[PDB]
Amino acid sequence: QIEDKIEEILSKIYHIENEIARIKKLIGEADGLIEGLRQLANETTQALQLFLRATTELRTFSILNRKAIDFLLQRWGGTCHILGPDCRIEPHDWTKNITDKIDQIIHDFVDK
Amino acid sequence: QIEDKIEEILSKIYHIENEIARIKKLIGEADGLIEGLRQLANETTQALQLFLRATTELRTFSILNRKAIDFLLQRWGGTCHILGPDCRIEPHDWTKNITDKIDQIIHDFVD
Amino acid sequence: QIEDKIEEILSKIYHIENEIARIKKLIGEADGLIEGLRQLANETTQALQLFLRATTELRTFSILNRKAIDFLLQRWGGTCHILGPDCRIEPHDWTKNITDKIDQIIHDFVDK
Ligand SMILES: [Cl-]
Ligand SMILES: [Zn+2]
Repeated sequence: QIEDKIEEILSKIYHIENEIARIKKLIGEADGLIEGLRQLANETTQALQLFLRATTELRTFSILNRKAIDFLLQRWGGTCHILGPDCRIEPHDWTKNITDKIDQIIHDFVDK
Repeated sequence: QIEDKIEEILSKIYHIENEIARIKKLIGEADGLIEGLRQLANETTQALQLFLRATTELRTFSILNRKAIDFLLQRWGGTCHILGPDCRIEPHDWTKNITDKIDQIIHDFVD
Repeated sequence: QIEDKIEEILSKIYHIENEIARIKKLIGEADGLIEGLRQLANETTQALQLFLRATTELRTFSILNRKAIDFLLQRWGGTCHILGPDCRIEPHDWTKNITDKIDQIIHDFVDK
């Protein structure tokens, strides 16, 4: 019955060999799942840089249309005269702020 | 050859011991991806809020430049006269739409 | 001492049977994980399409405000006169560019 305990130890090993395989099946879809995370963060970071491009072009161009509008309304007391207090509203320069967040996403996910 | 079957039983146990280790590594990886997923969704959601900020300032500011241009062109039949039917085109207010989507990404991933 | 090696082989099998159990306890929590990557890429791709909509409306509307400003400044030598060389700066049409990137993120992650 030594040869018996050895046939049982062999059955165990056969069955816990089955599990190892099944397990590997579930925990299987997970390697590049990190590489897929590094790619989502890359394309995203790319579309965000095209918006910063466009967005800063609109800001400059529209601030230039106010420079012209300020000239034309001079002969009227100025823009603040024709527009009211809204003449004070101007678009901020979110370039650096937006830039720094786009750099974080990269450093944190794409360079890693 | 009893001592043989016992040397093989020992090699299996050696190899299925290696798997357990490797598996624990993945079962340890996906935690990273689970977490890292909630962080990409956070930063992204942050850069999207700065664009909503910038974008609505441009919309308001440019609607105000048309209010001035509307005044100046009065002595000409009005903007619709100088510009044609495009005088009807105005930028929509996507603030709520954009806002709802940024709220989804947060609720779904950051919270 | 054969019955000894058999007692040790039996202890290992007992301990590597404990791991298999504990591992099974963790494993479960990770495979909708691939459906989580597909979802971040989805919403993201949705918020980027609303910005492309907004962004192109600002560009068109602002180019139309320059058309009006070009007319009013005619009785002065033209905008290029009142504004200088910046009169040449105009906002580009990043529609296609931004569109193609949003289609990449989709194909690669949402539709994939
Ligand atoms: Cl404008
Ligand atoms: Zn001995």
